[PDB]
Amino acid sequence: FTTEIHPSCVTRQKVIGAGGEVYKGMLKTKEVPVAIKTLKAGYTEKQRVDFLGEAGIMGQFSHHNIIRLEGVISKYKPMMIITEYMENGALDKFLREKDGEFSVLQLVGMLRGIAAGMKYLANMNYVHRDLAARNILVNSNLVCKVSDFGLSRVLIPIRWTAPEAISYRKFTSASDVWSFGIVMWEVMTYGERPYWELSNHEVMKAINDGFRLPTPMDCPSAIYQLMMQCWQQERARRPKFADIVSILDKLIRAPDSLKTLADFDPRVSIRLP
Ligand SMILES: CO[C@@H](C(=O)N1Cc2[nH]nc(NC(=O)c3ccc(N4CCN(C)CC4)cc3)c2C1)c1ccccc1
Repeated sequence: FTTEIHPSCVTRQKVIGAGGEVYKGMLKTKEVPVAIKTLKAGYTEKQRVDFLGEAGIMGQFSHHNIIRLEGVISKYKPMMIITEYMENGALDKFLREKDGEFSVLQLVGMLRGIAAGMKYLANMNYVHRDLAARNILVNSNLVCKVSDFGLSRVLIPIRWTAPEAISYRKFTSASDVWSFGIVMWEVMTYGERPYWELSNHEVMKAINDGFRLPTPMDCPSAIYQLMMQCWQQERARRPKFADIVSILDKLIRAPDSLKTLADFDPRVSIRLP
């Protein structure tokens, strides 16, 4: 049972997104900021199962890097899912708005947090299917938390998705590891679009041909090596999230290890005599 919140305790203050709206608001239980997702009159049976299913999933979880469920409004209409407020919004937009503003150690710490959340989910037998920086939220302590929970409602996003999931719909924690590799590239590039302007068909062709994303600028060699191992075609060869967490924790605890950078391939020549 999730916590049932009375609507008098919830003050919607401003629209912060869509998913039928997501609000920033306050929750009285002194008041605390929350995110508030609503479900309007006329919702179908499937919408209700998906909506409360998302809450039911999140209520089973208790981890630092997983968005916390404060409670639900289900006895009154419109129904609401109330979650912890993440002041800095989605990670992809956050990185793009803060280009170059963080240390390599901060960026890798963000990835460690995401990986710890994903290790928790996988161990809990939850396959995310839509892991991407756009679905990771950032708070005012720079902590990154996996969000976007549900079933059929979360989705395919081709350039984040593992080949076996594209080709025959096999979604597992190992296809989430592939996605996590893409998220590593997103973070280290401050939110560049994976595969830039290649079309979805061109991306799948490139992957099948063996091509992989090139090294980000200023990227520790150990970090590029780890994301490349996330992108092994053979599922069984990919690291598990336990391995990823272990490696990232060891790199962070010996931070001089991150000063060794992978070579960056320039896509431009500048010659000055
Ligand atoms: C659709 O569900 C929401 C959801 O569940 N959630 C739960 C939850 N908690 N906290 C949230 N914060 C924000 O959505 C948010 C958005 C923009 C924001 N500002 C925008 C302008 N920027 C310049 C500064 C930052 C600041 C905070 C959300 C959303 C969701 C949204 C995005 C990714 C994952 C989930």
